[PDB]
Amino acid sequence: QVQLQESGGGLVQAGGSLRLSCVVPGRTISLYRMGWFRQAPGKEREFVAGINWSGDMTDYVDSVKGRFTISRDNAKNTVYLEMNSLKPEDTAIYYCTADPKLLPLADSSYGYWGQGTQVTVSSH
Repeated sequence: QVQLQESGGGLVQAGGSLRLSCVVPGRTISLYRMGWFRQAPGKEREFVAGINWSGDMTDYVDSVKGRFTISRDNAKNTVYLEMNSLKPEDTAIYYCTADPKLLPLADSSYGYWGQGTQVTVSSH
């Protein structure tokens, strides 16, 4: 019954923007951490951004600092990932994640995983 509904991915030219969205139906107070991980073929899965339940603490992988912003709207049970200045190395499957544990947002101990959304940054 814990569903992470992902949207917002697709194909985008380098320098362009996207907004990923992760909607969790129901009562999400127990999920203190929510975030995004990404994995491209042949590379290891990687933390991208995370946020706490109150929406006032965040963290990011260094390669996206200054380009991505994660935010949380509990009134709509949604976490958003605004992705600006996209680069080809941002190409990957992006996964919404959630976890109850009161650990650092970047600690890769997340127990709930979305099915993933493809993001492709073209340089043609």
